[PDB]
Amino acid sequence: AETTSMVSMPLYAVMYPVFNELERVNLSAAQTLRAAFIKAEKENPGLTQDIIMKILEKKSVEVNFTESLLRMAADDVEEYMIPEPEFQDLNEKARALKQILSKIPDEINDRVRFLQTIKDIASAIKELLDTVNNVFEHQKKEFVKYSKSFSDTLKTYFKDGKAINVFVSANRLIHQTNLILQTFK
Amino acid sequence: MVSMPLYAVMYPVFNELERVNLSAAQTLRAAFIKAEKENPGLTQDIIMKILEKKSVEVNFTESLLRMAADRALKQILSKIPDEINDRVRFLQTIKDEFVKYSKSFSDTLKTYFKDGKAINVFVSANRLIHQTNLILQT
Repeated sequence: AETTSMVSMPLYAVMYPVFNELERVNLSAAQTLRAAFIKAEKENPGLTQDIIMKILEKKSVEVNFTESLLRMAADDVEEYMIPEPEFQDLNEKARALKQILSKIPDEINDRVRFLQTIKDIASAIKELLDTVNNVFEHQKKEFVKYSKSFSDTLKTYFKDGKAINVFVSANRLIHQTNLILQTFK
Repeated sequence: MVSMPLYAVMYPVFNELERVNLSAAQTLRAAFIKAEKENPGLTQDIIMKILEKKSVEVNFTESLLRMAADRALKQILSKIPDEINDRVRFLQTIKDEFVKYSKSFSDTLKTYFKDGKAINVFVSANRLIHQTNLILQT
C-alpha cells in the first residue's frame, strides 16, 4: 500500500477490474495476464499507465475495427438460419434487424439519414420482439438489455459525438440476435 | 478477424516500450499471444473494457500531472488540468530525445486546438516530465 508507487494505480484501478471480469470467462487467461502485468509493473513502475495511454492513443484503430465489424456484419445475410411459418417470420426479422444495423456507419455522418435509420431500427427491434413473443427467456432479457443499452448509447452519442460507442453497442446487439438464433436452433 | 486488435493494437504498443524495458514486454506479448490463441476475440474485449474505464484513466492522468509539482517547469506543467477549462488562463499558462519530446509536445498542443482532446496534452506533459527525469538522472 504505502510501498507501491502512485504511478502503479492504473493496474489496480483498470487492469484488476478487467482481470476479475475475465476470471469468470477464463480463469487461466486472467491469472496468466494478471501475473504478467504484476511482474512487468513491479520491475517497471508506471508501465501499465504507459500501456493504457498507448492504447488510448491508438483509439482510431479501434474505431475503424469496430466499424469494420459493423459493416462486415452485412455479410451475415443468412447465417444461423433455422421449417415453420413463425420460424420464417423470425428469420426475416432477425435478418432485417442485422441488415439495418450494418448500415449504421453509412448514415451516422448525416443527422437526417441517421434519425430515419433510428426509426427503422426501432421498428425492426419492435417487430423482432413481437416475433420472439410469437415463438414463445434469458436471451430475451439479454436482447432487451442490450437494446435499451443501445438506446442509452444513442443518448450518450447525441451529447458526445463518439460513434465508436454506437458501433460497439450495435455489434453487441447483433451478437445477441445471433445467440438467440442459436438458442432457437 | 477478431484476433486483429492483438497485432494491430497490442503488438505496436509493446514494441513502442522496448527502450525502457525488454523482457517484461516479451512476457506481456507471450501472455497475450497465448490467451488470445486459446480464446479468440479476448484481446478485443480487454481493449474495449480499458476504453470503457476512460474517465478513471483521465482522472488518474490529471492527478499524475498535478503530482509532478513535488522545478518551475514542473509546477507550471502541473497546473494544466485546472487551467485548461478557461481559455484565457490556459493561453497564459501556454505562454509560461528530450528536445524531440518537447517539440512533439508542441505538436500535441497544436493538435489539441483542432481536437479538444486534453487527454493527449496530459499524456505529452507526463512524457515531458518523464524525459526531464530521464535527463536529470543521466
